[PDB]
Amino acid sequence: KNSILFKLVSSAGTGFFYLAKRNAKAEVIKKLSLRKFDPIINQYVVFNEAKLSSGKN
Amino acid sequence: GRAKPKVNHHTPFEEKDYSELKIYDDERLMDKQYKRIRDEYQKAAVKKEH
Amino acid sequence: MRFKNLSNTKQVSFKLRNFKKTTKYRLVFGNSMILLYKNARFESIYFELFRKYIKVISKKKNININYRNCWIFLRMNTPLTKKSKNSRMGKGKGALYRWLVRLPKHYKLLEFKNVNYYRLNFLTKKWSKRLSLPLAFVSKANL
Amino acid sequence: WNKKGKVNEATVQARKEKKRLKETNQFTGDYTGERPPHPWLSAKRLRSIMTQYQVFANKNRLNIKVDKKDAVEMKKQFEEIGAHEYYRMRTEQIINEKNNQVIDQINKEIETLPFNIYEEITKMPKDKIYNFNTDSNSPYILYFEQIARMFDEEHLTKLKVSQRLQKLAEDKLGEND
RNA sequence: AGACAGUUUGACUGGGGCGGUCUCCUCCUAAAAAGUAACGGAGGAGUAUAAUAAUUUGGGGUAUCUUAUUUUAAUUGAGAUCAAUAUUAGAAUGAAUAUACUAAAUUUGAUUAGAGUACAAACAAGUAUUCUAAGGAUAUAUGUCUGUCAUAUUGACCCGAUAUAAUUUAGUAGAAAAUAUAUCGAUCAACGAAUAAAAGGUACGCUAGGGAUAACAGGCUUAUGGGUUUUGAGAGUUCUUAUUAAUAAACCCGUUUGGCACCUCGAUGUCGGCUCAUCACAUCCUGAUGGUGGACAAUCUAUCAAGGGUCCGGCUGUUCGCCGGUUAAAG
RNA sequence: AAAUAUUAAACCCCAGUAAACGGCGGCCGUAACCCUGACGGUCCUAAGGUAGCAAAAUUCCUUGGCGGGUAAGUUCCGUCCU
RNA sequence: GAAACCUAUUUAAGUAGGGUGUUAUUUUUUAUAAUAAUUAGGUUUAAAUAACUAUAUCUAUAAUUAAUUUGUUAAUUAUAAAAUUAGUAUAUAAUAAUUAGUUAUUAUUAGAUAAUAACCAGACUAUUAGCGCUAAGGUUUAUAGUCAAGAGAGAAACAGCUCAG
Ligand SMILES: [Mg+2]
Ligand SMILES: [Mg+2]
Ligand SMILES: [Mg+2]
Ligand SMILES: [Mg+2]
Ligand SMILES: [Mg+2]
Ligand SMILES: [Mg+2]
Ligand SMILES: [Mg+2]
Ligand SMILES: [Mg+2]
Ligand SMILES: [Mg+2]
Ligand SMILES: [Mg+2]
Ligand SMILES: [Mg+2]
Ligand SMILES: [Mg+2]
Ligand SMILES: [Mg+2]
Ligand SMILES: [Mg+2]
Ligand SMILES: [Mg+2]
Ligand SMILES: [Mg+2]
Ligand SMILES: [Mg+2]
Ligand SMILES: [Mg+2]
Ligand SMILES: [Mg+2]
Ligand SMILES: [Mg+2]
Ligand SMILES: [Mg+2]
Ligand SMILES: [Mg+2]
Ligand SMILES: [Mg+2]
Ligand SMILES: [Mg+2]
Ligand SMILES: [Mg+2]
Ligand SMILES: [Mg+2]
Ligand SMILES: [Mg+2]
Ligand SMILES: [Mg+2]
Ligand SMILES: [Mg+2]
Ligand SMILES: [Mg+2]
Ligand SMILES: [Mg+2]
Ligand SMILES: [Mg+2]
Ligand SMILES: [Mg+2]
Ligand SMILES: [Mg+2]
Ligand SMILES: [Mg+2]
Ligand SMILES: [Mg+2]
Ligand SMILES: [Mg+2]
Ligand SMILES: [Mg+2]
Ligand SMILES: [Mg+2]
Ligand SMILES: [Mg+2]
Ligand SMILES: [Mg+2]
Ligand SMILES: [Mg+2]
Ligand SMILES: [Mg+2]
Ligand SMILES: [Mg+2]
Ligand SMILES: [Mg+2]
Ligand SMILES: [Mg+2]
Ligand SMILES: [Mg+2]
Ligand SMILES: [Mg+2]
Ligand SMILES: [Mg+2]
Ligand SMILES: [Mg+2]
Ligand SMILES: [Mg+2]
Ligand SMILES: [Mg+2]
Ligand SMILES: [Mg+2]
Ligand SMILES: [Mg+2]
Ligand SMILES: [Mg+2]
Ligand SMILES: [Mg+2]
Ligand SMILES: [Mg+2]
Ligand SMILES: [Mg+2]
Ligand SMILES: [Mg+2]
Ligand SMILES: [Mg+2]
Ligand SMILES: [Mg+2]
Ligand SMILES: [Mg+2]
Ligand SMILES: [Mg+2]
Ligand SMILES: [Mg+2]
Ligand SMILES: [Mg+2]
Ligand SMILES: [Mg+2]
Ligand SMILES: [Mg+2]
Ligand SMILES: [Mg+2]
Ligand SMILES: [Mg+2]
Repeated sequence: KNSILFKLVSSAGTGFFYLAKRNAKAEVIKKLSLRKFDPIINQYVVFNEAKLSSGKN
Repeated sequence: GRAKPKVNHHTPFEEKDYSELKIYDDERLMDKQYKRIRDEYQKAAVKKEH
Repeated sequence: MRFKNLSNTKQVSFKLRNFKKTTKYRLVFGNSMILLYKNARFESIYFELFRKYIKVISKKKNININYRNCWIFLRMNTPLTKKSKNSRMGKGKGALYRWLVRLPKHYKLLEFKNVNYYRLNFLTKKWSKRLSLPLAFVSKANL
Repeated sequence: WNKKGKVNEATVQARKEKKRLKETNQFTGDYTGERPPHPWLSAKRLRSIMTQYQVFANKNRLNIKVDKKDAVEMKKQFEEIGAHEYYRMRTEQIINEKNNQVIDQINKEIETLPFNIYEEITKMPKDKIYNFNTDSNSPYILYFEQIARMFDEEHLTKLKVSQRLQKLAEDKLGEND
């Protein structure tokens, strides 16, 4: 398989987020960060990369 | 690019006549056993429409 | 079948339960010819039996000809698979034991250029008696 | 009667080798057959170039402003300096026309020759037509002591001198000077 | 601690079992609408990717061949040629050439919400996208963009979980907890998934059903098998047909090995031997005759012919078969 | 409410047990002839079927080969050993 | 007055929904058949040939080899343009009839909705294909018809063929 997920969180403390993929075996230096829409604010803001959980049992 | 425009050599009465000769041959290669059973009723109607 | 990779690939072709075709015969290269007169599965041994007897006609010692006598265009087309003896039906298709040529009705088996009219009529009659097929011989003379 | 042409494997590999090599580079080092340069150049002297060329690429119109007073004078200066030059430049355009006519007259007449010499002139060796070597007569040499003193600055002469050591380092025309 | 117990121990299938398969994609089959099965033929999928995506801009049109060039080509110039090739992320088909390939500048539309039609379609599921609103990119925009040329690139519901645009009543107020918007976890691959949780033997065997389903036998078929007929490689002193016969070919028979699974599954059957028989002729002897490389004899071959006849014994469970001995012959 | 520290039998590791079960090799070349292989190497194994018997109630090819008995014996006796 | 078809199923002799049947209701045709016009298609056609497998010829121009009959004689090669032929399940630029969709006309008489049952083992023949000895009353699909659920007359006698309902 060789893929991993991660969620993109807002600079604001809304907790809204999107998803994305990257391969596990790469050696990326640059974490992602993008300008996207937080409907809670009705405005674009800078999103940044973060960790995603998993399912336990 | 061998392609060159098509030609209707054969006149129309050939292709009619060619389709007819194509039957007279295949009718000769038949089995006689199939041929009389076909030709036993297939005649009678003609004598019975006439 | 598939002509791409003949030897490499394993080949299968549908038996054609009723296949009939007629192709209007006409001479192109030469004067006289032999032509088939019935749809048929033309084997190879139907040719190799009377292969020498054509060489004795078309080719002779100490005689040189520039142009060409015979034009052949025969190639194999049908694998003709089969099952073993004690095998039930189903469980796949049979395996090979031969190859053949499926020919149409009016097929130029041979095309000749200035070859003895008197021998080919003596040949094709014996040809057709071994094979029990209807075959014909044609020359530009009679036409 | 002509049919389509099939592909050569040469065009195949070039299409593929690039994609292997867009990431990598062929210029980086002795991967390419590369001799080292004239040893007058040094690791520190390239950094002297890089560190200051890094500065020049980072310049823009927004790192800089200019006073209008400096600007308005810059018109009349470079306008009239150019006006003298348009007079100069447009002469060369007129000059080169008449020069090329002279070439056209003779090329008509070169046909009007005997068989022997007409071969050579058409079939000259390119080595003779390919002479781009310098001479004692070069207007950078002939006028060097004059031109060294006519400028307003030594720097603008240093623009020339440092320029040559590069070109001398390229063609390897400098050695242990 | 099978010491003891309660239970499971898939299905399809040309009998069943062993083996193989079980979902999804593309063509042939498929018979010019769509659809169309089979343990029919073949190949593939369980991904990739933050640039391989979005808007603008530039470049040679690509490809095949020849040739010349300050020996150089971002992708040089010229000429001819190409039932659209080159390619278009991977299988196959289909299509595009404003494709595709390549260089570059700005950038995240691979954003949020709500209404609705059409195709397809048992159901559920799946598909394409216009219209309305907010908030952005591109930059003449006048306009274009709601992931990739397309089709596969996966999984229901329950339970549970992290972040949260919203609400709350087990007396009241809070905690707890439930639900809601966004979202994550399965080769549950027997892929509509019966459970979180599952293998075998029965020659000690039982019951209910079935000729819906097998072994002997009948019936259909006759590749195979046996025999007739035509042709005649090659032997026969010469010489195709005294004798012999490869190969190729046209029909017959229903005695072998088998294919199918129509009758019988609601008391029976298997080979062999004793006794008892009957029929065919494609005849082993006897009887008639032609031919002969037939001197006589003995013999070989073919035709007509079913009147009567056609062995005992040793070994073996044995038909058969080898052996001993015989006979007009031991069909 | 959660976590760390303390620890029993049992399980793992280790040891023992073969009139318990169970298991018991191959390759290369070598001697006045190929073949034969005492021997010598070669690789591996926990160890390499030792004694003895052997077409057996154990043998697929098999009515195995030779001999005995019988006018003649797929069974029987004796005997050899993939 | 049917069905033995599709789709799912620890399901295959079971069951469920669609489809077909009956009844009832309604100022009720979204219908069936026949004729004609009309649209796309890419089986078939084909002295067609783009592809694959194989293949027969022609030629400007530019050259070769041997020999003392080297101011001759003789034998030969390559090539732009031109250019043939056969075959195929998974080959077609192009291109039939019929079927199918829509519209109109005529004629029949149903359609829609609701309440609800049975069926979901099929057989043969004609045409057509796939496995099979293009063998089988064989086996699996498609388009009609008949048995099924249907007597009478003809096929010597005959569930499936003809006439007929
Ligand atoms: Mg138990
Ligand atoms: Mg237990
Ligand atoms: Mg119970
Ligand atoms: Mg079963
Ligand atoms: Mg079976
Ligand atoms: Mg169709
Ligand atoms: Mg067809
Ligand atoms: Mg079906
Ligand atoms: Mg697979
Ligand atoms: Mg692309
Ligand atoms: Mg462009
Ligand atoms: Mg060009
Ligand atoms: Mg793709
Ligand atoms: Mg492709
Ligand atoms: Mg999204
Ligand atoms: Mg519809
Ligand atoms: Mg739905
Ligand atoms: Mg999709
Ligand atoms: Mg898009
Ligand atoms: Mg559940
Ligand atoms: Mg209470
Ligand atoms: Mg309360
Ligand atoms: Mg489950
Ligand atoms: Mg299931
Ligand atoms: Mg299922
Ligand atoms: Mg489904
Ligand atoms: Mg017992
Ligand atoms: Mg019973
Ligand atoms: Mg039987
Ligand atoms: Mg028969
Ligand atoms: Mg036979
Ligand atoms: Mg002889
Ligand atoms: Mg002979
Ligand atoms: Mg039955
Ligand atoms: Mg019976
Ligand atoms: Mg019973
Ligand atoms: Mg009874
Ligand atoms: Mg007789
Ligand atoms: Mg008798
Ligand atoms: Mg008498
Ligand atoms: Mg005795
Ligand atoms: Mg006895
Ligand atoms: Mg005897
Ligand atoms: Mg022991
Ligand atoms: Mg021993
Ligand atoms: Mg013995
Ligand atoms: Mg003995
Ligand atoms: Mg003994
Ligand atoms: Mg009625
Ligand atoms: Mg039906
Ligand atoms: Mg199930
Ligand atoms: Mg049942
Ligand atoms: Mg229903
Ligand atoms: Mg209904
Ligand atoms: Mg087409
Ligand atoms: Mg043609
Ligand atoms: Mg040419
Ligand atoms: Mg043809
Ligand atoms: Mg076709
Ligand atoms: Mg059923
Ligand atoms: Mg059924
Ligand atoms: Mg059926
Ligand atoms: Mg059936
Ligand atoms: Mg049949
Ligand atoms: Mg049947
Ligand atoms: Mg059946
Ligand atoms: Mg009746
Ligand atoms: Mg009757
Ligand atoms: Mg009728």
